[PDB]
Amino acid sequence: PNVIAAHKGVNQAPVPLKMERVGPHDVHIEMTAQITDIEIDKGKIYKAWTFNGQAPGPLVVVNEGDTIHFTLKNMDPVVPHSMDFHAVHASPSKDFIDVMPNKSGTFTYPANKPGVFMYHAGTKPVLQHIANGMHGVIIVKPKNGYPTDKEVDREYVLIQNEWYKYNDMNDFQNGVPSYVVFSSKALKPGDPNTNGDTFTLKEKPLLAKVGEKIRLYINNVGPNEVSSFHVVGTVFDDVYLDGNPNNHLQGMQTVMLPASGGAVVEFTVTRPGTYPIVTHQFNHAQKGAVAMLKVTETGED
Amino acid sequence: PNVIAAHKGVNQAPVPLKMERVGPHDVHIEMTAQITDIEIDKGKIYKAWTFNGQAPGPLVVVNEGDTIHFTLKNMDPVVPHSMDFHAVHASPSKDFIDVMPNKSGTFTYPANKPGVFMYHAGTKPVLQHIANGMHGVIIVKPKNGYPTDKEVDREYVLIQNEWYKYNDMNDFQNGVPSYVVFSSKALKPGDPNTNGDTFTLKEKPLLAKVGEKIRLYINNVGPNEVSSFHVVGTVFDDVYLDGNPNNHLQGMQTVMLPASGGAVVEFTVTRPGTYPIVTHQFNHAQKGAVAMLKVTETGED
Amino acid sequence: PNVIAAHKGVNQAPVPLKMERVGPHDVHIEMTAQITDIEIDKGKIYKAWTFNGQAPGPLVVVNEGDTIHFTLKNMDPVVPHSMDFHAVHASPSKDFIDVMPNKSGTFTYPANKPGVFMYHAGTKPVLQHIANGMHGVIIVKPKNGYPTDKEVDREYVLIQNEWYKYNDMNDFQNGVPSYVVFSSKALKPGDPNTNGDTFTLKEKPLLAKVGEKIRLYINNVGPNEVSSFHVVGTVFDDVYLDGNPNNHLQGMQTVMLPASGGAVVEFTVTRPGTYPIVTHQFNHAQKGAVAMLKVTETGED
Ligand SMILES: [Cu+2]
Ligand SMILES: [Cu+2]
Ligand SMILES: [Cu+2]
Ligand SMILES: [Cu+2]
Ligand SMILES: [Cu+2]
Ligand SMILES: [Cu+2]
Ligand SMILES: [Cu+2]
Ligand SMILES: [Cu+2]
Ligand SMILES: [Cu+2]
Repeated sequence: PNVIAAHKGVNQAPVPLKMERVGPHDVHIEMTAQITDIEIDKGKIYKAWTFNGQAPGPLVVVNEGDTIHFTLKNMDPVVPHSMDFHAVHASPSKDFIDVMPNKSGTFTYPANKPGVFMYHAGTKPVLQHIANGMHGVIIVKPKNGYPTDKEVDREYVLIQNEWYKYNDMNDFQNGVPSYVVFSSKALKPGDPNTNGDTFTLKEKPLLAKVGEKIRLYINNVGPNEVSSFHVVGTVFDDVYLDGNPNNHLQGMQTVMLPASGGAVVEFTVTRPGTYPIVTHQFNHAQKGAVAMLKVTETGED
Repeated sequence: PNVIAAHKGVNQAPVPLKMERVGPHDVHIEMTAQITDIEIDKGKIYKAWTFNGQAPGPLVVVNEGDTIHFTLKNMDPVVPHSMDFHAVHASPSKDFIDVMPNKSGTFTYPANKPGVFMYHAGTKPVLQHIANGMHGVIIVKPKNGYPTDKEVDREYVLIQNEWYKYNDMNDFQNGVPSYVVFSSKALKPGDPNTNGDTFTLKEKPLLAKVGEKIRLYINNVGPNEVSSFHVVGTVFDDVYLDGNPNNHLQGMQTVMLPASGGAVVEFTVTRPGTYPIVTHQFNHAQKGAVAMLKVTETGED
Repeated sequence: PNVIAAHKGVNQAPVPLKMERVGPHDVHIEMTAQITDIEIDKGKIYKAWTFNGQAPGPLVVVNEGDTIHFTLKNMDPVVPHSMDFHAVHASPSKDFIDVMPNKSGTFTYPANKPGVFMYHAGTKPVLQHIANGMHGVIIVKPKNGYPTDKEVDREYVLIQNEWYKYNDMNDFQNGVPSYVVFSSKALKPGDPNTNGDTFTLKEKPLLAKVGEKIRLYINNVGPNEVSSFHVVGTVFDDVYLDGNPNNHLQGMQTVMLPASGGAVVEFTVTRPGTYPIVTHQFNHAQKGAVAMLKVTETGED
């Protein structure tokens, strides 16, 4: 359950995601694997294993049908890391392979399917890499959109994850989570971009305006728990399981998400006030998994 | 993990739900918050935090499009309580607010969406209020019914909940349930109306007649567990997730319910006998979550 | 948590499933209940309570609309056993009854609904019988097939189950699983047929050829956990919940399965390599629930 000697005193500053389109259906993405201290609860630092110094990692957004030319630069001084995108068709033993310390690797694979996909490290033991922070979301936008696109006023991305005792494989396998948390990742400049902690989305709530229809792209990265996702004070008008437009449910109070499962959910906020966003497995909500949406008459705070 | 000193010796007798329609699309509902001893297992009393002296609370049935004018009278001598209906569009910070001891509050909000919705207290810590008994179901009947209405012979309502060590926030967050239980709530005069205990629906089974198609309205209120709902000896002909007629599945053996999730399920019983109703997460079934349906040639016992 | 004295030194050799069609819509099936040592992890023997000396038990495949004439021969010297098929309409108290040691019983019931159904012992306490190994799958093939039948190149059956401390009712109710495992059952001669262990499907992977569309029939028998089923390196093109052709989802990364829940999932493998098959609840994957699919240019190893 200990800290790797070579990580003592290592705290690598966050590095921005690099992404550029190189053709109509081809995108370059470069990420790092790095060791970064994150305050997951007030007064509690976790020396996380991260992509780009965030946990969950940075949001990646591509279009349906894009081929991704992905480079991972491993800045960890001792532990290999790798990348597995749930969005892609790839050979795990050729394309999701380990990149050694202070090396890079480049892999190419297509994102054929629209949706809200988990990404994570694929290095054995996978549980250890996920639990220590190596998870995130890639959104693949559908070529023809969603049937409800014209009704949506505002969009945000939320992610649920757990935290355990530091680097403790016994706890990761057999224990209950110490914290369960939400984070938000920016779809556009100015949106909140946060890490998985117990407090930021309570103290700095997401904003909306009375009468708006909100869309959330959500994924429960786990590693271990399922999620019962609910927004207090509203009902989901439309739900698309895994973000695929064909998996269309209506009028849900709560959306069941497996570990790694995603959804697009849409709902209307009819009155001003503060709306909690929870997992309705309330032991997890009590351990941190409550975010806030503040709805005002103007949409500003 | 203790008993509040002011609740020592308090056992407030159940009070009937009060509901009256005041217009074609407007309904008044008055409930209490009260402290009531419930026998959750033989020889085991839980001094529950309840609505109206039942846990889960009384069934509320309204029509799609009704506006609810809801009054809560708090009879607890020391703890504030509140009401959150998953059925409604409301401002949580204005409409789901605490009512102080020996006060009342009135709130108004619409139920726009059909289905089988959880209700519960919204007072912090929400986990504590739910785990101590402040949960229940509100059914919103669809304006145009369900496509299978003409095939259904009999209807019942079941609810699943957990019980933990008394008022023990550590156990509520980190422990396994001590009991997991079903209760049934009356849709019409004469139907069974019970509390969440390990024994009543085994000793006094629900009744049906050979060849009938039964509909169950079900909700898993939690607080913490998901449910794998199954009726032994049959297969669900039709399932409507959250009770919304558009979320229509067929031929399911078992229905996955998130915490707070609901469904309408319909099935046929072809032969006389006793049919267990379970969560198929069998550790929970062993801890109380088995109800019985007795099917006879006449439908009487 | 002990071994029954009468099972000390008992290790009954596996007996083949007996099945013969006796009419266009009538099938005879004969199974045993027997006590058989299974190596569930390297160096760890579990003296399992089984059907036919396998755990999970043998695969049963029938056609939609078949009536099953089922015989159970109980070879256990002291414990009664029984059979509950989720596929059938039956009276649990008449048709799923106990067969005493060294007796047989015969029961008749129809399989009206297509899908991938759990079977298990129905003897009280059911949790004890399931946890000790008395579970399996019955597939009911749809009369008109699946809409995607013409696209499928290869089929396999996988089952997920847990193992606990030996015959320990406290652990079964309150503990975390010691192991979570996959097994594969043969649809046709030559397919792998294995027991639920931590290693066989890693050391002897399932085979496929580059470019194939694979169909898996899957069921999570539990007893206690839900499953977040995922194949690394691909996305499910089509999913049929519980194997019913009408419950059709597309483009899922991960399929949520309740305890006893099934699915038919189909996906394409585009590149050669080894593809892990997991539950994405990664504590369970770490405890054994990883199988391998080896994809080669020829489909041979
Ligand atoms: Cu390139
Ligand atoms: Cu890593
Ligand atoms: Cu994954
Ligand atoms: Cu009024
Ligand atoms: Cu309360
Ligand atoms: Cu709620
Ligand atoms: Cu016969
Ligand atoms: Cu048995
Ligand atoms: Cu069963």
